[PDB]
Amino acid sequence: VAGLTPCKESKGFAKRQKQEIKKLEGRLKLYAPDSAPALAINATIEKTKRRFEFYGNQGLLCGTDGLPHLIVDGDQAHLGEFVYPGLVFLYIAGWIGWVGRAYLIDVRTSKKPTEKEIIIDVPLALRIMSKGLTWPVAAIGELRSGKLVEKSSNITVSPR
Amino acid sequence: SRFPKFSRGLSQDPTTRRIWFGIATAHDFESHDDMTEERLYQKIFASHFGQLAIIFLWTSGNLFHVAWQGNFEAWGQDPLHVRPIAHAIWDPHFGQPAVEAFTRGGASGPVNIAYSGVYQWWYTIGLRTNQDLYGGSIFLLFVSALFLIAGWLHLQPKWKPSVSWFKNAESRLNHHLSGLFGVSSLAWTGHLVHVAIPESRGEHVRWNNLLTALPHPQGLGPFFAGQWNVYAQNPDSNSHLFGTSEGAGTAILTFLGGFHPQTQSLWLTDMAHHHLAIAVIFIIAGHMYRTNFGIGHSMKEILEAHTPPGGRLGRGHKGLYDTINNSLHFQLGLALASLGVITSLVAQHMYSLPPYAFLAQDFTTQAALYTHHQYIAGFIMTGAFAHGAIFFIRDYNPEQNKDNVLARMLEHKEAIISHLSWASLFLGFHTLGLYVHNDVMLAFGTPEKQILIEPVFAQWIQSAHGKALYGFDVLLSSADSPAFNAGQTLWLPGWLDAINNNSNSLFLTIGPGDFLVHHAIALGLHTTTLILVKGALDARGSKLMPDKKEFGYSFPCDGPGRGGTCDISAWDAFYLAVFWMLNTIGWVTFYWHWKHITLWQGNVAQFNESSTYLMGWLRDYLWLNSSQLINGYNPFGMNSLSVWAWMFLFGHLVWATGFMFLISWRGYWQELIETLAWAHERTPLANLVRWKDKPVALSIVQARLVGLAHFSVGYIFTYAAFLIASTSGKFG
Amino acid sequence: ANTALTITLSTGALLFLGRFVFLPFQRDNVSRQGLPVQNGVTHFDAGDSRAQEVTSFLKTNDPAGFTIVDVLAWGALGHAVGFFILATINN
Amino acid sequence: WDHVFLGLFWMYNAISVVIFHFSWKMQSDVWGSISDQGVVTHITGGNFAQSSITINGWLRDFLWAQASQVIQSYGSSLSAYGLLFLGAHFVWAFSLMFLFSGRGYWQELIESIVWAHNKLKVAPAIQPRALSIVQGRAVGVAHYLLGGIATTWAFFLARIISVG
Amino acid sequence: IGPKRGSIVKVLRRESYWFNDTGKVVAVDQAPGVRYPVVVRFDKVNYAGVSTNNYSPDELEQS
Amino acid sequence: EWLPGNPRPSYLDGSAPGDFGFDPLGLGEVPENLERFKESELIHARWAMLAVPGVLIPEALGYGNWVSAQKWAATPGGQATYLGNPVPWGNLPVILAIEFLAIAFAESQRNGEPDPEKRKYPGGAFDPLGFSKGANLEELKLKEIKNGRLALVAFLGFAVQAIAYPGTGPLENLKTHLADPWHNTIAHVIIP
Ligand code: CLA
Ligand SMILES: CC1=C(/C=C/C(C)=C/C=C/C(C)=C/C=C/C=C(C)/C=C/C=C(C)/C=C/C2=C(C)CCCC2(C)C)C(C)(C)CCC1
Ligand SMILES: CC1=C(/C=C/C(C)=C/C=C/C(C)=C/C=C/C=C(C)/C=C/C=C(C)/C=C/C2=C(C)CCCC2(C)C)C(C)(C)CCC1
Ligand SMILES: CC1=C(C/C=C(\C)CCC[C@H](C)CCC[C@H](C)CCCC(C)C)C(=O)c2ccccc2C1=O
Ligand code: SF4
Repeated sequence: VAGLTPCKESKGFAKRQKQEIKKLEGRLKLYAPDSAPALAINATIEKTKRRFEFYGNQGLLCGTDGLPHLIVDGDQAHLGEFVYPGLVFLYIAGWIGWVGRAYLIDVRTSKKPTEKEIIIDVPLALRIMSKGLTWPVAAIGELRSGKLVEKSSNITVSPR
Repeated sequence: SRFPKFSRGLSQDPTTRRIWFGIATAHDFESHDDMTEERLYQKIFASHFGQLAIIFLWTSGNLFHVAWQGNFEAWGQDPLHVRPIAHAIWDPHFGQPAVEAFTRGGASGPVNIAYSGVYQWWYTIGLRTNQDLYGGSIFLLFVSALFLIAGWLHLQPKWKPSVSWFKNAESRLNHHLSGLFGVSSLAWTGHLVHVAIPESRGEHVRWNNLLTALPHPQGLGPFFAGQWNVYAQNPDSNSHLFGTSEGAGTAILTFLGGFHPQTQSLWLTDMAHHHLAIAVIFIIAGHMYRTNFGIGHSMKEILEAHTPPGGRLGRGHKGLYDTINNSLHFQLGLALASLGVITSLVAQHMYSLPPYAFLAQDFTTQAALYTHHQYIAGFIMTGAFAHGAIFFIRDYNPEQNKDNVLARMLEHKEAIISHLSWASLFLGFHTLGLYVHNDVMLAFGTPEKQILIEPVFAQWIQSAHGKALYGFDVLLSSADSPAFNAGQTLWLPGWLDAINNNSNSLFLTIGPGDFLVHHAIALGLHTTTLILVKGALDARGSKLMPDKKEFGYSFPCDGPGRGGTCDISAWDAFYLAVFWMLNTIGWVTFYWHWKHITLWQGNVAQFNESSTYLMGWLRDYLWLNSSQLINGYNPFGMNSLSVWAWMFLFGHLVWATGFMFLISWRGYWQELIETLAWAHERTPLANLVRWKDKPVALSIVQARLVGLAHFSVGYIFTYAAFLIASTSGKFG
Repeated sequence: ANTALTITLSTGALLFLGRFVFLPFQRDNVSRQGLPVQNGVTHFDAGDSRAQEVTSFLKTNDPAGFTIVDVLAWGALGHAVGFFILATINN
Repeated sequence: WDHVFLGLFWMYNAISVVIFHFSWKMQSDVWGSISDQGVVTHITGGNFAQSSITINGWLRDFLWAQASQVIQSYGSSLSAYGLLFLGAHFVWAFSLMFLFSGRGYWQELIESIVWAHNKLKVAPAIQPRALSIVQGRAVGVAHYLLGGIATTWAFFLARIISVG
Repeated sequence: IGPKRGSIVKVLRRESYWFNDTGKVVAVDQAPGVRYPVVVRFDKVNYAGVSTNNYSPDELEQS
Repeated sequence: EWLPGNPRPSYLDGSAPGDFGFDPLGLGEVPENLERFKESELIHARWAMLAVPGVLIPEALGYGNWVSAQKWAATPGGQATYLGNPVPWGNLPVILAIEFLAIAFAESQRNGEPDPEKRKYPGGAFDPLGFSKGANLEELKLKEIKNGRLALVAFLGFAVQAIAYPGTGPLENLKTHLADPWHNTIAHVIIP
């Protein structure tokens, strides 16, 4: 796909694993083998070897630079590069957008609506932050019932 | 009635502002006093003639300097190892190192090397000697003189044309499409066939042997008998050397496609056929509208009849013909929108498909010629949008445009501005977050942790063009598509050989850095469009100030009340979007010059590894290519890039000087000039000298314009210097 | 080949379409669209002497109103189609 | 206040040329190493007397030659200085947004965004406003001083750590 | 005159900040010759910081 | 009655032949658009019912499908074999100029009717068998659009079978389906 070799069989990706441990191994040569800063570089090497063995096992595509490239078209092999964490993101981002929208409706029908935005009512906030879990069923539910959008006759419009 | 005489209200100004604004309101003809329709259109018509005369008197001096002080014949003998000379230098401030260092191209003195691609152009078109360029310079002196005579003539009352002649859009479009775009491209084709193709094939065709040198072995027989393929019978082979008779063909109108293999440039037989095609189709398209003969179209009834019956476009385009025809700013904005989209189509198609001989090999000339048309196009497009704003203030009638598409743009203008705002914010967070993320991963020792996105949509389009590098194999890269089998005998043997080559710039191999900077480009166009659509649609008024139309176009502000109304005008949105076009085209030409400056010396892996993060842009492009730029002059000595080393520093002056007008504002300088006026009025021997203009500070609109123009001059000179010193000193 | 028959038949086909087929389609559209109109008036009515529609050149003796401009319009399409055909055949 | 605002820029200019003269003057004429037989090799040997008289020397032998350790510090311990060098350029170019612009443009852009919020019923009761003109100048000069001072901080603390 | 005191009205004035906004009528002037007698109070201020503005009955509808 | 229980819209009352109320997107909502859509639905269908015998009966008699009998014009020499016999006047500039003359004279004479009902069903010379001047008139118009929409769906089938399976025809798609019908369906096109 797109002229990119897989990273498990890429010679450039294995070259970057070789020259990263060798950079960290030469950093280890000036420390005692049981010393505290040498345990951090030894944990860095095992973090590096975990990283390169994770990138090759996920079917990542590596170019001529030896670097893993993401295919965001919507490929059946490449769902976890953009499509799977994008749907994970939009669920979380729609959770932020739904509990901030539902908080403003809950404080617009209050005695002092502007004091509830500088001082956020946490019992009112936390009872709808739980309610933002099921938000695609509540956003399209408000879209189908007409409560999501406001009619243009009740919207402040600058003159022509 | 002092200067300025066109505005009575500025003539009674007793300050220096009268001197300033009369320069800047000089061509705003419709804002003048005692000013009418006929004088508007006739002064604009004679100003067009003066503009044509300036363009032709410019080309005449760019031809005269090549013919006189340039080695055009020596460049014609060897276009690969001779630098093209623009003009000689006579500077009284040179020392002997500067005279000895600016002497290039085998000249007798200090000369300037031409990076405008006029030698490549005049070579491809047929001009060979200095006498031909001199004759062209005299001919265009005569043409500019004729346009000055015609400009003076149409201001005489015998030859003054009325506004009904000026607003005749149908006759203007018929004679523009038929004459300007059709008979000039057919005239061209007659040149390219009569002169440029035989001068590419060694035959010297001039005016003395125009009627004797037959362009084809059987000329004008197979044309009128229908067998046009005789004109595509014997094309130029791949062993053809340009300008020589050996290896050449006899066909004048081929359809080969691709590039000439020695020049890496387009075939003159293809460009001749290209012009015969954009000549037949423009003369045929110029018989469209109704002028004098019963047949044709009335564009008023075309726009009236183009209403969707569901009411989604309202009244459609009803009332738009009078809206364009009465508003000169609508026509000028449409012309500049089309001109920006084609000056950018010029820039995109003369680097990838070089049209002139030995232009692809001359690298810094190609870099200049891309940056030229991308900056001239980012000022022409912003002028289009600014003229849309001036149309909405001083030319848009809401009564005449009642519920049409143009009124409905004002009806949903907050949706357009807010969705351009969302798209700009999306592109900005995503492009900045991915570049900053890739910066952090190269900083943290882990290049593999970058989010690198292969631009598979544009790579799929390149494989749809015929690039077999990515292996998509859909159409024109696979032999099983009907488009390939319809093209593989017709143009694709040239095109696939041109696009599968990796040394040229035809549809380059793109990567994750190309993806990221294309989102930078989309950020730049989207945010410039955001500010400009916001200026054009909030031109008449807004929720902060509903009477912006009654304050004119370029008014400074509306006062500190209602929170503060700084930069509220539509001119100020144009002002803020000149910075955004400068940033946009800076990103575009940074990407062009670094994608090409790594292509030309071979190591495209430097761009493929370093363009994904901004420290590669700072270090491997802005710092690495500036090695021989700022070493153009040293304490030890000075090189031939020294003028480009001064012009770089000069840009850093003028740009930063703009900050003085863009940060510091008026009343500080007004009290400063008040103290200066006291000091001059009380100093002995200097109090005797008076001013007639009262010294004032620069006014607020003038301050934004002066800072913007300084910002733009510094921005174009810092990059013209860096770009013409980091490619011409390290060729490759 | 056969330039004298291909051009003549293709011009005669488009002139047959211009006189008997598309002449009610063309005469209706030149009356529905009419003359070009600026600001509610004709270009000649607004003051342009060069925008006057010629009537001596348009004075036709054809009973269906088929004039010499329509000869120069429909016959031009018959040569555009006729040289489209001749270029396609000779290949 | 606006004179304090402009004097903050002139303090940037004054103090930045002071510390630039300091850094180049002692990297060229003071700081260095002493080998055997009393020979002193400075960091940038003797180029202050000949290159710090031109702006091209200041751009070249100071702002380009000594910035060859803040931009290739990536992949090392001094790479946070490269990150804050670039982010300091970001904060400076972010300052130029607030300094060059004015309130009324941003107020009408916020009016369009408030319209998009009114369309989806997510209008806050605390009305979104553009920053004040004094506040816009304050934000611009704060990012200008922060970005430029952090640029000089990152360049200084990468260069003189690298060659020290 | 006026719709009602203490009633909810919507402003039809194009150049006001509270166009298509819900406002509460606090005073209507019954003196003849007054162009804008209906005083409407709004929950949100404008850019000048005020919420009190005078409108004609032709620029308001009951909502 | 394209959906039982669905409320038919106000612009579709049922008095039209074939008025089953099928308009979810509301394209015929405009009254003057809806009068053009009724004379467009019938010319399309009548061309489609002249096309289904023009596809299957050349295929069932063995002279190829409607694609391989159409590729001769792109070839410089195809000779225009009709019923296994090459016609002498079967050249591409000859048969296109007749089609751009004879059909264009037929379609211009069709568009000249001012009555919006004689544009739909003209009668007279186009009804020589006299079935329009008979006892049944409403059900034959319902027979027109029910047969017509079936052939309109058939020609859509005909076209997208050639895109999905090039080189094969609709009876050859029928013969491919009649052998092993549980393996070779539209799912071969949906799931590659
Ligand atoms: C056949 C008749 C004829 C022709 C030749 C023209 C010619 C022209 N008219 Mg004119 N006009 C005519 C009749 C004619 N008109 C009629 C009948 C009307 C009456 C309504 C008008 C009324 C009219 C008005 C009122 C105006 C014009 C103007 C102009 C000029 C256009 C501006 C210009 O020069 O840009 C030149 C443009 C081109 C050559 C087209 C190029 C197209 C794109 C942008 C470029 C593509 C070219 C190519 C890629 C570039 C390669 C070259 C590169 C290598 C250097 C041009 C000289 C204007 C003018 O300048 O007045 C002096 C003007 O004010 N005319
Ligand atoms: C405000 C205003 C204005 C202005 C505006 C502007 C300036 C705009 C712009 C806009 C623009 C500037 C746009 C452009 C566009 C373009 C386009 C839209 C294109 C497209 C293309 C196409 C679609 C094509 C196709 C294709 C392809 C793609 C590929 C292949 C080939 C082909 C050809 C097929 C004015 C003046 C009017 C006035 C009023 C107001
Ligand atoms: C029957 C009849 C008649 C007769 C008529 C006739 C005989 C006619 C003819 C007609 C004709 C005889 C016509 C013609 C026309 C022509 C034309 C009008 C042409 C034109 C051309 C063109 C324009 C072309 C173009 C081109 C060129 C030039 C080159 C390039 C290509 C092309 C092809 C495009 C009469 C009256 C007696 C009456 C009775 C009946
Ligand atoms: C951008 C800009 C603005 C607009 C600036 C704004 C609106 C400030 C934005 C502050 C933040 C980003 C919004 C408030 C954030 C809230 C705390 C909500 C949190 C949401 C996320 C940040 C988590 C001006 O008002 C201005 C005025 C005068 C000259 C120049 C300018 C100027 O350049
Ligand atoms: S004079 Fe300057 S500071 Fe005062 S309101 Fe106008 S733009 Fe703002």
